[PDB]
Amino acid sequence: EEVRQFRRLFAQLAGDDMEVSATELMNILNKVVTRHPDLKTDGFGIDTCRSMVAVMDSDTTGKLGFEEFKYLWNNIKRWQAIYKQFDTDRSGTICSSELPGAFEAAGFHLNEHLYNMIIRRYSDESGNMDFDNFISCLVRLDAMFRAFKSLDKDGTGQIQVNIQEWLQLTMYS
Amino acid sequence: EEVRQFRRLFAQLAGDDMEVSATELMNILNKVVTRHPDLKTDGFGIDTCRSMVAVMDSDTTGKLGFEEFKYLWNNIKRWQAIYKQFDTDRSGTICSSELPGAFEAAGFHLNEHLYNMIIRRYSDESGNMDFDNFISCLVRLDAMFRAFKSLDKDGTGQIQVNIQEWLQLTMYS
Ligand SMILES: O=C(O)/C(=C/c1ccc(I)cc1)SS/C(=C/c1ccc(I)cc1)C(=O)O
Ligand SMILES: O=C(O)/C(=C/c1ccc(I)cc1)SS/C(=C\c1ccc(I)cc1)C(=O)O
Ligand SMILES: [Ca+2]
Ligand SMILES: [Ca+2]
Ligand SMILES: [Ca+2]
Ligand SMILES: [Ca+2]
Ligand SMILES: [Ca+2]
Ligand SMILES: [Ca+2]
Ligand SMILES: [Ca+2]
Ligand SMILES: [Ca+2]
Repeated sequence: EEVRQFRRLFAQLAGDDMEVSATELMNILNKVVTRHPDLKTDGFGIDTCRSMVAVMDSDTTGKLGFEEFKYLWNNIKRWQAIYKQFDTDRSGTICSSELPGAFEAAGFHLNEHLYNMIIRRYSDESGNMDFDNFISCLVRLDAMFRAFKSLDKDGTGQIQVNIQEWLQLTMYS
Repeated sequence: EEVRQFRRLFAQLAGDDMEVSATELMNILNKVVTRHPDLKTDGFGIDTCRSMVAVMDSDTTGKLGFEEFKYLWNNIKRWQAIYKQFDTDRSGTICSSELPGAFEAAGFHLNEHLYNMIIRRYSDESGNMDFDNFISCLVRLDAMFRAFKSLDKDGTGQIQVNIQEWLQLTMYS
């Protein structure tokens, strides 16, 4: 069922050029969250979807091919389940005290200073983070760890970069 | 006149906490672009303004104090004038061929590969970049150069970043 069902829905979503644009990604994400009222959102905005695309676009076509889209989609599916699980008060949002458990359940063990920066950038003035912000934060975070690890194969904890490389890493995102 | 007029408008914009939030920034940027029918925009969205705020927030308060905001606002003023100057067909947008001249007029000399990457990430399927996307790109680009330079203390053209610093620089942005 599900290998074939997935190919069907990628093909219908990707349309005539067989790749998923940021706009196509935006539309499907907004259509789907509408069927989960336990995921509170103000919507996936175009800018957030361009960022999710850029970060997942390994082969630099500007768009998401089948394998890139499948990796993204499978993460979103794991992460949405984690979001529901760690929303222990059923507010439909992840507050400051729920967040470390949720991120830790996604494989990230960050220090306090980083959680504080993330809360400033992505959560509201209550320290509450809604679903599109949470997804957007995790797609980026997972991509940044992966980028760094690709440049640090021997686990030195350091990478060395020139300006061209730096700009590629920080602006194609 | 203009040192005092500026302090007046910061104070009125920043309001009760004396710092400019992403929402306050959004609102002023949208109010001002409305008076320039030569700038085409779909609007400054909340997520883009949170990003501009994070990238300019040197002291990590979550908001833009007087000096941070003055730096941002003075760049926006120079950059809007450049946008108008390099929109040679008055489309209200900067296309692929207008873009290198515009960025070069802002002090960034990038190679072809980097201009292509910027177009993929910030310009639409036509290769057109509207005003909020242009500002947003420049704020981030200027911040990423500045961040490189702060880390290249020996003037070698290379930086060493550890994982902690990488995650801070990429996630609080
Ligand atoms: O638990 C799951 O299986 C899913 C959870 C989920 C929840 C929110 C988002 I945004 C994306 C995925 S995705 S399964 C699914 C596939 C599907 C995708 C697009 C369309 I149009 C119809 C069905 C759906 O719920 O619609
Ligand atoms: O060069 C100019 O005159 C202006 C440049 C400008 C600044 C920001 C944007 I967005 C678009 C254009 S208009 S903003 C301004 C003063 C001003 C500030 C807030 C408001 I509301 C109206 C005017 C000034 O440049 O002195
Ligand atoms: Ca498509
Ligand atoms: Ca691709
Ligand atoms: Ca909650
Ligand atoms: Ca949101
Ligand atoms: Ca304020
Ligand atoms: Ca600040
Ligand atoms: Ca133009
Ligand atoms: Ca725009």
